[PDB]
Amino acid sequence: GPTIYHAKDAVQATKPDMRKPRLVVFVVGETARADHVSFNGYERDTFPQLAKIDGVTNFSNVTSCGTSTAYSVPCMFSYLGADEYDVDTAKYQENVLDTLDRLGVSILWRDNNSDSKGVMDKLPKAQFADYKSATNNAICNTNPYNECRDVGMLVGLDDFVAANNGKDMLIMLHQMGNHGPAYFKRYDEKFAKFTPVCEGNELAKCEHQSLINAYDNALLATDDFIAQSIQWLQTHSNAYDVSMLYVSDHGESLGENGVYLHGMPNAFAPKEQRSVPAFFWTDKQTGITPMATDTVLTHDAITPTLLKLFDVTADKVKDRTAFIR
Ligand SMILES: [Zn+2]
Repeated sequence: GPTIYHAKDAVQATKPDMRKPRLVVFVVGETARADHVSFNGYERDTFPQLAKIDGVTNFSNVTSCGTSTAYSVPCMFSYLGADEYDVDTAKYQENVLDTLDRLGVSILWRDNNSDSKGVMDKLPKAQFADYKSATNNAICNTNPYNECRDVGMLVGLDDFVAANNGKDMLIMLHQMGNHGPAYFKRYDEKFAKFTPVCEGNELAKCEHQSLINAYDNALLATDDFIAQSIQWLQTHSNAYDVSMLYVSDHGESLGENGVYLHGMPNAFAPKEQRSVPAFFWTDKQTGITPMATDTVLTHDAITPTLLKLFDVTADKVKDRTAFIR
């Protein structure tokens, strides 16, 4: 089909041959609720590793585009904004990855969730890698489900950096994260802090506290994955300006008014399905300044954030609020 462009005017103001190349990891999260984040007031410390890392910003007021992976993920990378976004014709629209690629940024998408929901479809197939099986993911045999773990996506990223030495790079890591209903399968035993847990798919038959426990354990694993992503970036901070962005695709209902899981239409969806966490980290030397933690933000902020991270300006999102200055 056709491509309708939105950033043909886009210009990268400076190039990696004149200033430090930039290296960004964007963790595309899954099913995480803002109100179960310690930083947002949650009673449990669900992000203990992130709490110890300097330079992390937590955003307390972020609303997802929609309530499902298929709806939210393409919107996260869209130029159109939630008001004009259409899930069925996103495939015909230039998205922010298309732009950054055109401007010379090396794009990599590793996926331990499903796939990019069409976002990577215009780009060469080799730039997308499936990390849901043991063919690519070296960390799948740590649990009785043989489920591949998000941290497996970090393995061998030095190879990608070496292959693209001196270039700007954007790496998407699409998490399995807190995907349900089987929250108990989403984390290895070392993250089983809150017990007992719900261990079946009939969620309404579990004790509510056990359901919450499994969900919170899954967040601990995500805290770990993000912390290790930051550590990996840190090892490249001499040669690259390094940053990490995390946003979840949507939240999750956990029994409130008897509603479970997600995917409800936006018109009727409860707040829990759209209130998501977002984190930003950057190294001391990058000169990137986060917006105020309580800025009213949505998934619409992702595209101008990614453009700003690579010194690109596009008229379409000129004045649009981002996660960063
Ligand atoms: Zn999802």
